[PDB]
Amino acid sequence: SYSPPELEGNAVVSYSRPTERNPDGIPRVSQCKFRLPLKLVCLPGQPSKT
Amino acid sequence: ALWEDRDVRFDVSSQQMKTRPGEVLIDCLDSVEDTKGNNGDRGRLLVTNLRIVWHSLALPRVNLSIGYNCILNITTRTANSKLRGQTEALYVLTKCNSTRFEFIFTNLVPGSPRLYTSLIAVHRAYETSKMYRDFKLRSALIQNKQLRLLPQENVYNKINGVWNLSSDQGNLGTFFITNVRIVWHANMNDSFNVSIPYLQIRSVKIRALVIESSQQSGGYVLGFKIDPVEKLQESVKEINSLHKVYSANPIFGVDYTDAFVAYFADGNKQQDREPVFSEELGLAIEKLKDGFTLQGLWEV
Repeated sequence: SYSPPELEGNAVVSYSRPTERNPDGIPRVSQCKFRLPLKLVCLPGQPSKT
Repeated sequence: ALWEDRDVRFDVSSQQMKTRPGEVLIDCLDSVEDTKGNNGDRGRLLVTNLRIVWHSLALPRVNLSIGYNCILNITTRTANSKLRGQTEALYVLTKCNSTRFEFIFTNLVPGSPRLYTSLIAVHRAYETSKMYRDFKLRSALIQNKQLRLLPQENVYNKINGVWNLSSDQGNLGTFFITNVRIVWHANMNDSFNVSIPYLQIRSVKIRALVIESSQQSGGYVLGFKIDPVEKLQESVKEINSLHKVYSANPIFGVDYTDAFVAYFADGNKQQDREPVFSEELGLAIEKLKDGFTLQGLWEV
């Protein structure tokens, strides 16, 4: 029922680089954030004076 | 003549590490550190056809050569957990001319530990095949009436009525000639058979089919006598030909300094005092060392 604090969302990938000391892979993390539109949480409605 | 599979040598030369004619390399692994000697130096491990070799890979002079007829136990130890990958380690226990050594081989880079498996395999192949390169008396060679052949062995000449000039009354027996070894059974209580390998033969001459052993089975002179000597010289010449053509490239039938002092399995002990009886325990016990007593060694 309540509207979210912000429409932005995050997406995070955690992967591994296989190497010589640790062939199991050093773990790395990288992220990107998208911006959602008002058309997902709002609608055009009637306005009030006060 | 052949020592690669019979001794354990340290600081071996760059030539004796090279593959003998009958020998053949199988698997190799770099960066195998040597331990039980705390030099902390890397190397390279080789599992050949007759022995295992390790050379320092940076100072290739210092090295180790361990024969397969001088190893007792080979154990792989998978440890050193999550902190890095599962690295293995090889523990080899050796006993050459009553002296016990132990070598440890640590795979530093955890990315290639497969070697330690194949070794085990070939070692079995080394022990399951000793009728190819060793001398044996009175073994279980004969089937119902014929010879039980090794894998890489077929008979050449099948001669009946070949005597043995080492006994008195159990002589007349068949003589089998093969490409790996020559055998003679007794045709009467056929468990008095001798199976001499070409590897142990030193010289086949006549004085009568005299065969001498190559200082490993002792000076075992074997004398046989046959029917009129035509077939006799025929057999001698064909035996010499087969001996030479084998010695050209040996077979081995394997299917598929103070250096010593830092590798003792006991610890500052290369010895075994004379085993004498023990009135305390009732067992044959090693002689006690100049003042020590059993009930004083047992307690703590």
